[PDB]
Amino acid sequence: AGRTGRRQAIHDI
Amino acid sequence: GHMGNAAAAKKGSEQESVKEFLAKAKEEFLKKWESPSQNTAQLDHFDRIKTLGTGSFGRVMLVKHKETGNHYAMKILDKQKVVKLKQIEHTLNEKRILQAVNFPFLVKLEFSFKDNSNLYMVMEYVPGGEMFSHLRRIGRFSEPHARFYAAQIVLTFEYLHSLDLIYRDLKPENLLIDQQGYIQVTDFGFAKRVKGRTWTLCGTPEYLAPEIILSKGYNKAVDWWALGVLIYEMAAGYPPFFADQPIQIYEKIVSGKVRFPSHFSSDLKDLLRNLLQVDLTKRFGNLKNGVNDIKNHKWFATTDWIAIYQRKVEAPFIPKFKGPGDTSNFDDYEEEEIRVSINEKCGKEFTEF
Repeated sequence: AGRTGRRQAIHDI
Repeated sequence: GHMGNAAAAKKGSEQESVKEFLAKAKEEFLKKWESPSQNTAQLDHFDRIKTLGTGSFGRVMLVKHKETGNHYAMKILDKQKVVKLKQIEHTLNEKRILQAVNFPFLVKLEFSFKDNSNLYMVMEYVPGGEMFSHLRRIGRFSEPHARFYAAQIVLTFEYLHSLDLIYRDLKPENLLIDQQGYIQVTDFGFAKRVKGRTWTLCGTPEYLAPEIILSKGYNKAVDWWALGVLIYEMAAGYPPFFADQPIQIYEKIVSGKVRFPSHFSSDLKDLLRNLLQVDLTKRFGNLKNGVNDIKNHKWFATTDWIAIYQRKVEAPFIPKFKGPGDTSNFDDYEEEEIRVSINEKCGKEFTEF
């Protein structure tokens, strides 16, 4: 099970 | 050996020609990198048509240039959402790199400008849609189809890395399909000029190399890891490190043994083991022979690299195009009017844009 929709990129953390 | 005398000579000559090309490409890039362009249009020059995609800082819209009638994709960033230090620096990277590069698989920037509230980048409109939605609709691509796209990424990274540029956000959401079925890389929001290592913890969870997750200073080899993730996802339909929450994804990337679908060819699995390699002294793209370990791999044996660059190869899929300005290949998004404040916001933070 995992993410099937569009994935946001993360700038930090 | 694997190659006879004639094949080895042809390949060596091809490799020297690549070096000659890249040297000239660096000269052209540096002229534009040292002399960027700014304020080449303004908002009221365009009619805004439809939102094509959304992100944390804004949206990309189809726009129509009023005077010429040409269609473009306009990325709009709300200056007051670009709040964190690395969000600001990354936005300046994006514009400066996009205005300086030139390659057949990189989207072409046409205009950039800013107002009291927003930053704007106006690029060529690529109407065939994102690789992401074609991939999700069909499930997975066959190996020859995945290989055609992968070859374009390999050439694009060879170009970018020769200019000391790291891309840092490879994924199907960022790859558009043009009218000839070829790829256009968009979204340079994480790209950066890096002469050795860099340290920002950024990218998309499923595509992060282990050294990013582990807070190590890292280099262009993160893009080769990401290529491994992309090829796997194109050929499987899902990426290799797959879980509902980012923390679970990170644990699989650093400590997980990649498993492959039973339908992957052994040549593909071999390439992927060498790209999805946690040990940087062993990762393809990062060894003494550089990109050539990838280009000369058995999985790419049928690839005519020059013909891909020259766009001479018949694409596996041609998007349906109903005319200029057609948006049928894009998903629908909630629309929100562009509001421009009467007061300038964040003027000092965005002087260079």
